[PDB]
Amino acid sequence: DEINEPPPNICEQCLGDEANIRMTKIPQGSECKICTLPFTLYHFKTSKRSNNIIKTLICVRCATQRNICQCCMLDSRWHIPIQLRDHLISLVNEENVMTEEAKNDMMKRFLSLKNVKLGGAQITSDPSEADNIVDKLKNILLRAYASVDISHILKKLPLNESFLKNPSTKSFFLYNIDASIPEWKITDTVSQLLGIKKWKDGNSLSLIVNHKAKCGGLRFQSSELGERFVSKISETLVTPKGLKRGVLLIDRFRIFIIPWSSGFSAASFGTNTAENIKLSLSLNKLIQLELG
Amino acid sequence: YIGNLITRQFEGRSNEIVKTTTKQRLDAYYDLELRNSVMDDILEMMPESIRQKKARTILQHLSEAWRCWKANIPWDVPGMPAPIKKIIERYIKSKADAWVSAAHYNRERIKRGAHVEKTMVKKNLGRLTRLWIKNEQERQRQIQK
Amino acid sequence: VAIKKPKKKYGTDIDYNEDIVYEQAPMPGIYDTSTEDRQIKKKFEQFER
Amino acid sequence: KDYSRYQRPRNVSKVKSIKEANEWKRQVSKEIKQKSTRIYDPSLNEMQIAELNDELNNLFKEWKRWQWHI
Amino acid sequence: TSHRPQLEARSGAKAAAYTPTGIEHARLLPGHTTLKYRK
RNA sequence: ACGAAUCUCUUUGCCUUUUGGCUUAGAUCAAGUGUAGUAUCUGUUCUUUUCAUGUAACAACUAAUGACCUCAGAGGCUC
RNA sequence: ACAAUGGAUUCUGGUAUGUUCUAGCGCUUGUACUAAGUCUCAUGUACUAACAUCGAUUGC
Ligand SMILES: [Zn+2]
Ligand SMILES: [Zn+2]
Repeated sequence: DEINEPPPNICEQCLGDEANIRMTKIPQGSECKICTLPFTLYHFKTSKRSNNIIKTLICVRCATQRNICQCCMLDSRWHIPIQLRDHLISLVNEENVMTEEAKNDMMKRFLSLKNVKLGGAQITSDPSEADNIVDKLKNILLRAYASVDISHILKKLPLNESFLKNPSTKSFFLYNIDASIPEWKITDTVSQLLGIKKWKDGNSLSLIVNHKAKCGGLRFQSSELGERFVSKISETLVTPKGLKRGVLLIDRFRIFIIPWSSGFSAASFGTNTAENIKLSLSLNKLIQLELG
Repeated sequence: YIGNLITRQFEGRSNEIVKTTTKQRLDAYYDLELRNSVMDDILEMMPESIRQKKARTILQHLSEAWRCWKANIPWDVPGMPAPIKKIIERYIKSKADAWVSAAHYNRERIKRGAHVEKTMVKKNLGRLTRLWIKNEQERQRQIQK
Repeated sequence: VAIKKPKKKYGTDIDYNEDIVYEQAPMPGIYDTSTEDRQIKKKFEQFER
Repeated sequence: KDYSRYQRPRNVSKVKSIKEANEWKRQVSKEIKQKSTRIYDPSLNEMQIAELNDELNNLFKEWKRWQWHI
Repeated sequence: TSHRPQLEARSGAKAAAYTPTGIEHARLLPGHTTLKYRK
């Protein structure tokens, strides 16, 4: 029906805070992002003096089948993305719900003209069928390489020196880094410790972490920061031979440090992926030798 | 004109091109309507259990009957059902009424010189020589009887 | 090296392997075919394994 | 960059440049692919494989020659 | 083969779902724009 | 001459890879040479374009690679 | 004693049509020796024109 068409589905947070919004209707505007088929393009601005036009990117049929708005394509209730919506319902019904989309232009147009709901769009747009699953979300919250010749590399890693105040170095050697714990999280924890925040402007610290070798190093400019990095770390572990090592403390993780006393560079950790895995396998013993 | 050209550039041409009937294809569209009417009337005489295979074979007795008509050969199929033979002879006579009357109409046009196609002069010659011999063979049988 | 696909002859040409095509779902029925779908999915994944 | 007029070419010495030789080398590998595909066929005729088999020996000898120059 | 009878005609079900073009035909130009009503 | 089951076989039923338009049968049932056009190969003519012995003394080469150190890749040293 | 004067041009025309032509990486397993191009003429061959070919007189 070209003379009887639904009103558009737009979020409240796309429309924003103001009361009256002048919206422009173009009866066959752009074509839909999803079904590649033309529709009534609505576009508007939040305020009069704004500088960003907010367009409706998809048609109302693709917006109804997913239960999303046309502008930001987030869900109409819960205001979350579709990939996260179908994952949260998957933990409640214990089965995979998923809206699947055709890669084929004759099967993008076919899938839009049917009057079904897709994915979590049966659960959402029914308020009774959505609130009880939020209650079922609440009970979930009540639960709350032996052949490698690695010996050329381990001479350059320190592994035998202590974390004292007295050496004045720029570089350090961070080992026991998990395959999680992203490179930004270690620079933010050090910069929170020194108060040298927005460090990327002045380039106060430079950090290299491999994530295969489970090891890394962080370089400082201006060596007087090195005594600030030593003195602001209180907790240390002493190996039962000696040779105390400081612990950086990312949440639930422990990262050991030794002053390198030279610049490690890239490729100190490894020059091949198969080669770097054995250095993590080399270290895992020394961590167990350091602790136990 | 140019408005049709520019919109055909921006949008492409329509996929719903329905061809009107023409002098070029009136013999083609006549047989499509003639085959559908024969295929309807036989499928309604059938008691049950007739498919796309049995409807496909019966339409070849329609083509064979019209070749026997143009040859002035009596079309008699042994074992043909008498309702279904009655249907085909009704439509072969119907097609013959159009075939003969088109030979009378086009003959009067060729005598007047009033824009007959070069193919149709060879076609009207080929029709009348079948009509002349069919009238000749019928005259032979009236003396023999 | 992967198998190359036959190139599209026209614009809306269809790769039949990528998508179930003009899928028509079996009409919803009163018989709750829920465990049957689990067993068929398990057997299908077992086949492709 | 064109080079269609230029032979394979069986002579090697005439072109001093290696970067140009980079293009000449593909000019050969492509034929290696065409004929190579032309090696297995439903008919599997001896005469067709037999000529292709000789072409393979000729190409492998050329690969030995390029390796020897290096 | 390749010269076939029709098993079914082309339906208007297929042309109804297509998108229109809006091309201007000479026989769809306006003419006889007033209807005549019987007494 | 009536087996509760399997296989093999015979006969009816089923036809299960079991003729998919049209019109003037859609039309016809025929030696060499001559001319014009395109393509390939060979011959000739015309024009254009691609280079430069022996002995003695001196200088350069056989820039790159490896290792160590400083600075935030370069600099120095040795082989 | 007669003054009378129509035309007019474009388009749809044997190779048509059809296919392949991944250089630039998506993480895991696994020092083997010297023929240029263009233009014109001639000859040879192949294809092609859906080209054409019989109009008339005699010394045994
Ligand atoms: Zn859409
Ligand atoms: Zn939105």
